Amino acid sequence: SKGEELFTGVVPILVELDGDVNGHKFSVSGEGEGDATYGKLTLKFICTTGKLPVPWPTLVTTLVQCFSRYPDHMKQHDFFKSAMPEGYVQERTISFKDDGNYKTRAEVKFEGDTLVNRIELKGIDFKEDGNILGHKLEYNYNSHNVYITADKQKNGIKANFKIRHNIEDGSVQLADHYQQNTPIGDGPVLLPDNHYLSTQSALSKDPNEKRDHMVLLEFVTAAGITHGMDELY
Ligand SMILES: [Mg+2]
Repeated sequence: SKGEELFTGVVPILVELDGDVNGHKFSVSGEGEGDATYGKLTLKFICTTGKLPVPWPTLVTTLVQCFSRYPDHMKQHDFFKSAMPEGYVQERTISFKDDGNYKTRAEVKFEGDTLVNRIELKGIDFKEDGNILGHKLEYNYNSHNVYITADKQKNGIKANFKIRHNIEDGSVQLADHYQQNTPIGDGPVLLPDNHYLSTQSALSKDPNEKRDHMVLLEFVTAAGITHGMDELY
C-alpha cells in the first residue's frame, strides 16, 4: 500500500492519553520515534498529573502497530500502514482476570509528519487492593503475540491476545485483550490473512527524571504467513 511509503524512515511519535480508573483521573504524554524498517519503537512516557494510579506495565499495550516490521513477503497484510495518513480508530477491552477492565478508544493518524496516538481510557470494577490498584505488578514485560484477523464488514481488523503481567510474588496477572481497528478515511485498506505480531518490550527509567515515567524500547515483527522462499536456497 501507499501508506507504507510514509514509514520508510524514522518517524516522530506523540502519544496522549486521558484516563479514569475507578475515579482516579490521570494523563500520560509520550514522545519518541519509530522505525518500521526495524520494527523499532523508542518512547518516553510521563504522567503529567502526578503519580500514576495504575502500574505502568498495564498501559503499555494502550500506549502504534503501524510501526511493526512486515516482512516484504507479507506486506500485503499490513492494514495499519495502509490506513495512513488518515489513520484508524483502535478500540480495546482489556479484561484483568479476577479484577477490573479497561475500555480504550484511540485515534492513530498523522499530524503533519508526526504519527500521533490519542487515547481515552476508562477502567471500572477494579479491586481496591488487587494487583492493579494495589501496585503489585513488577516493572517488566513478557514477550507476546498479537493475533490479527480481518473484519471485512468493518473494512478493518480484529485482534485477540493475552498479556501476562508478572506479580511481585511470582504469580501472573492475566490481561485478556480484544481489539478492533477501523479506518478513518475512505481510501482502500489492506485486509489481511490471519497472522500475528511478535512483540518484545523492555521497560526502564531515566536516571535524571523525577516525574513518574516509563522508558520503553519495543520491537514488533509480523509473522505467521506461509511463504515458499525456502525453495530459493
Ligand atoms: Mg457496577
